[PDB]
Amino acid sequence: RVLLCSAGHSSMVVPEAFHAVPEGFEEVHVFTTDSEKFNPVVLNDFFHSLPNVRFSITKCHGLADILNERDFEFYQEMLWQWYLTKMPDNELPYVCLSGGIKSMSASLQKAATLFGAQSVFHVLADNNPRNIEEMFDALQKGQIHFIEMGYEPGWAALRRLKKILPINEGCSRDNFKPLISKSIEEILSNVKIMASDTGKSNQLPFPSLAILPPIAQQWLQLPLSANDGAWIQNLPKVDLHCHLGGFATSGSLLDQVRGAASEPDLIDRTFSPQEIAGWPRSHKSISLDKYMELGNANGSKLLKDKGCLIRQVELLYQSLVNDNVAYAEIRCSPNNYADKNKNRSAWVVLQDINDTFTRLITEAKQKNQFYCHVNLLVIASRKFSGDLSDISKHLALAITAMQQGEGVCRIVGVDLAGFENKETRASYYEHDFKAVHRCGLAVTAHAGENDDPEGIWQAVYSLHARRLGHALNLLEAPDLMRTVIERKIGVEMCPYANYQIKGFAPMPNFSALYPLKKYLEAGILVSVNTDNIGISGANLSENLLILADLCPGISRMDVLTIIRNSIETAFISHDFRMELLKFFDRKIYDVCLISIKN
Amino acid sequence: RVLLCSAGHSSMVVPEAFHAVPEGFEEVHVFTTDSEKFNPVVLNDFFHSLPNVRFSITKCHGLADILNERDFEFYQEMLWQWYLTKMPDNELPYVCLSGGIKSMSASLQKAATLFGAQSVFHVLADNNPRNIEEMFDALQKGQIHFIEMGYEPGWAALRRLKKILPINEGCSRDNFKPLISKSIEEILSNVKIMASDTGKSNQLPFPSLAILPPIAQQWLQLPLSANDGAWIQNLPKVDLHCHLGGFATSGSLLDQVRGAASEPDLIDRTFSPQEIAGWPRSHKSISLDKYMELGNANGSKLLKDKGCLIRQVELLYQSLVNDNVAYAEIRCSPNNYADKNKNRSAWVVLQDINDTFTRLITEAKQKNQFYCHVNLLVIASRKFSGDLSDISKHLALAITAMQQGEGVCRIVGVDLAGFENKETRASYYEHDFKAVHRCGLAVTAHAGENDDPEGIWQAVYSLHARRLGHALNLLEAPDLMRTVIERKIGVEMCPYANYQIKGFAPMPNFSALYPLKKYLEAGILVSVNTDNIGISGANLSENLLILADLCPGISRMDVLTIIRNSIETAFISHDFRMELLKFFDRKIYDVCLISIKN
Ligand SMILES: Nc1ncnc2c1ncn2[C@@H]1O[C@H](COP(=O)(O)OP(=O)(O)OP(=O)(O)O)[C@@H](O)[C@H]1O
Ligand SMILES: [Mg+2]
Ligand SMILES: [Mg+2]
Repeated sequence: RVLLCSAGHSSMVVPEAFHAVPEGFEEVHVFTTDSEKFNPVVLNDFFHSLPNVRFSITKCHGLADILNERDFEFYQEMLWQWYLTKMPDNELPYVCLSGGIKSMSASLQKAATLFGAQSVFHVLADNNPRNIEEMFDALQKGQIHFIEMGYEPGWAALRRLKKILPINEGCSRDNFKPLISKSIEEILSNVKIMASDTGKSNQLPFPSLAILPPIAQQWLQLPLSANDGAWIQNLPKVDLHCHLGGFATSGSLLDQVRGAASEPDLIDRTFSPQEIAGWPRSHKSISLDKYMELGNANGSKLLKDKGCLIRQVELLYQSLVNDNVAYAEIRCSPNNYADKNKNRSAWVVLQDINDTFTRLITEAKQKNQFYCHVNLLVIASRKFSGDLSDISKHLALAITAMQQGEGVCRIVGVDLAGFENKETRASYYEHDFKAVHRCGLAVTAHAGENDDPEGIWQAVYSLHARRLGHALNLLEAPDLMRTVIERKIGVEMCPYANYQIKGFAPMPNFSALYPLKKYLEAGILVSVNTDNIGISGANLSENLLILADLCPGISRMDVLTIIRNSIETAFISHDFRMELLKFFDRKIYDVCLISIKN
Repeated sequence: RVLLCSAGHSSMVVPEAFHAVPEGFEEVHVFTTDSEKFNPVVLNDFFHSLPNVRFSITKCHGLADILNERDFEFYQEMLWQWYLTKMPDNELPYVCLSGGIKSMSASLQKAATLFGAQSVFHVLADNNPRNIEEMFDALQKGQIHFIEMGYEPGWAALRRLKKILPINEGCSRDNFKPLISKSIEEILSNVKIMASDTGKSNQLPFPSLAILPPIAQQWLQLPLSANDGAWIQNLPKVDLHCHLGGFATSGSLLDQVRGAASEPDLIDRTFSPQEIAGWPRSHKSISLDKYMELGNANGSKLLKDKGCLIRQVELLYQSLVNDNVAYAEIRCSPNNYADKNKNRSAWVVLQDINDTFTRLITEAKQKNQFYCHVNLLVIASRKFSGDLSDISKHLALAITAMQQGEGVCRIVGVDLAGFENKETRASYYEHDFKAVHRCGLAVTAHAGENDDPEGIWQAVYSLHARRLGHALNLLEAPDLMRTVIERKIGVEMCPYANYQIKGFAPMPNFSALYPLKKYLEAGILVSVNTDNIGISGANLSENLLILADLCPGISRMDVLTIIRNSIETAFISHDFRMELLKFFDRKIYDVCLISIKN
């Protein structure tokens, strides 16, 4: 509860507004011009008499009184800036309007009904009290009257103007910028456009809260450029497809990963796979083989031990948060890491992963920073010949993992990734999953890179795979594209991974074109991902950069729709999805409103 | 244009406010308190010097000034009533803040923010002239300053309160109603702000309402009331479960369809369904047997004639347009309305209905009226008394209807409607249902109405149904809640039809509460429909307004979210979905702008 009062030619109004409410206030603040008439001694001593409250006095430097239009507009801009500095973070402040002449009174009333105000009230006393003792006398006999003129919600989105700038470190006339007046022209232009052009007012879908300035709107509509890296780096993102076993494979990451191991040297730390010339912008297409062997230094060869796994998890989480990713899912193979002779089963590995992830998430949240929620995916790897029954084990593991009850990070679904082939098509294992759906799990599938459209159709219609993987050649089966679109089955795409595997973006002697633009035009729910960040040497931001020249003709609104698809085709509960919706909307609004300025 | 100005002690404010418009001003009206300090003689003479300017003086009878709360809201009542009396018919008024103490200043500036003013402004004089001789030179030397804070459109449509609420110039507040309607909106807005739930609002659909005035945004967050029925006769709606045969069951409509028959000897005018007291708000639950015995007057036995069918479909289209519905899906049974005696095959009947709907669409669109797009769904009933072979027939017909292609009205899916006594849970009809999905047709389901919610699982999975019918008892299956919510499977339900067949609150002896609020909170995609309009005797608007009694506390955001879900779950092309959303957003924005009290 913060009291805001405009100080004009009367001083007792501040105490009147303070002890107006019978319960009182824990915060009182006043704003005034450069009028030398006002003496702060009385208000200062009155505040000192109740130190439990906080008193701040704001003086409009450079102007003691209003003389012209320029003076009034400068005073109004200073008042607006001071007001936006005094917004309580969660609730709204109380405001008293009994101080000043009609001019600043009307200005503060308009500012209050603009940015909101918890309660707007006037104070008036018949006796016109002068001496403090008869403030208290008037309270005892009740000649001071408090009138409330309603409670307006205010403009919800305008409040956020704050970020644009709390204070410009003592703004001066030579460099004064009426930016909140630019917010006013923004809202005025938005309303006028809505009420003027019926055709333009027709075309407002997009991700919600599209009341941005028209300059910002057509900037977003402008095709995205390769120089927008900082924008998307500041823009929160979502990663629905990331592999745990391919984070630290090149650079200095492996040294830090090996630097902490429950074991001390039973780990080949020197030998590394040979590096491929040029990365991640290799101009020569390579297909598999060289991909995983580049990451052979990581994976089953490295995270068999405990502390190295914890170090890898911590570094992956730090990399995720450092890229402003708000939410992501990690694909990890428990049986690929379990060690029986060390009494480390797959269940123990998954429990350790869950514990470290939830501990890190809770620690990040408790500090009120930007914390990245993470859910886990277990991969039923198709290792072909070796011990078919192990696949069943993985399913059981999934069914027994999410049932652990408590935790903020939870096993959310299973995966069908592995050695894709005609024989290894999704119709082969169709008899096993009839139970995994019965327990409320979610199922994805990896097909389309090499499998036929029949395999994709079977995966969609037999396993009820709520998502897909890669699937770069749906254009040859329009019926398959149709049935994917109408069922709202999201498709996870890894731009850099396919760019390495295949050839597009004026690749040398490669005339194939990426289907992302056509995919988004047709309405498929593409979610841009990273697959193996360490192997591909690129995070989400670099994928979105390369999306510019990989699919020429993509605007920033396409990126926003891709983000919405990513946060829409992720297995999460409805309430959590709603909170994520709200937070993402707020963050995108803030980031675009701050990026337009420069 | 009309100028409204208020003055207190000062009297020289009005003529200075007159020179605000350089071109001149045509009518000016002034409201002031009963204070005798204000001198009307000088203003009267100044306005008689300009005979072309209409002058009217209004005084706050019985209130010299304000010295307490009661006087303040008394003056608020007088000022708001005089204001609403002084709106011009189409043009927003001009208002100035030059005269009066903070009380009236705040009052009329809040009024301008609420009712909307073309130009709110301020006039201040450096040399504060008191007579005409001084302010001539004061304006000629530029000392008088015309402060302005820009356009204040406010709520564009907040004037029907003049008509709905009668104007009473001569009265008191001690007498009665001061703002009443204004009191209602202020208290309800405040109460909503104390109790606001983005959780049930963050879900703000149709992003254009993010530009609605702040006084309007929370207005829809209030719980719905029956008096808002007129309003829900204005929003474009969607009706998906609307059987064709049940449109005409009684009234003059049955006479009209009977009279269009080519031969009147074979028309069974004899039968007359019995009436039930309190229809449509039945006082007792009615079983399914009596339910379709009530509709036995019409149906196939009366629609066999071609002209009868044509008249029926034309009247259904006309009534559907009368309900302001924009998109609809009609469930029809072709084989039911086919007689082989006159070479009237079922495919011919379907072609006739499709061509009639296409012709109506083209005729409505040519006149640029509010046409209603309609699609069709064949009905694959349970095929009572055995003889399931016809099932295949229907499905085959649907496929051949889908591939016709050209036109506006199309066949987008099939239906599974009928008795549950056969225990038709997917596998009973799964022997041949696999091929439908390959063709790309949609498939709904009407199951679980009275039996154990177990075959619903198979209907969701084995049938791959994209929508469900009724399933009111879905609450007691959390394992089914989680799947149906995560699968985004929509559910259609008709409040009037379910209330009639099963009985619900606030009926005595019926303790069952309608699960719509819980369903919406859980995040389900729920679509309110009408089933059979003629059977229920209530269009979609009545079905929507009955929710206030059926589910207390339902907000207008809930109705808008219901409409959004109905748009989402409809079986349509993706581009058609964007176009429908594009039209719906603008229509809903206009309806909400001109919504208040109608
Ligand atoms: N689901 C979420 N995911 C990530 N962060 C969240 C989530 N929910 C809340 N937060 C955090 O709540 C905090 C609220 O911050 P606040 O409302 O004060 O806005 P801000 O400080 O101006 O900018 P910022 O959002 O960067 O903190 C955010 O920092 C955000 O990181
Ligand atoms: Mg992968
Ligand atoms: Mg039905």
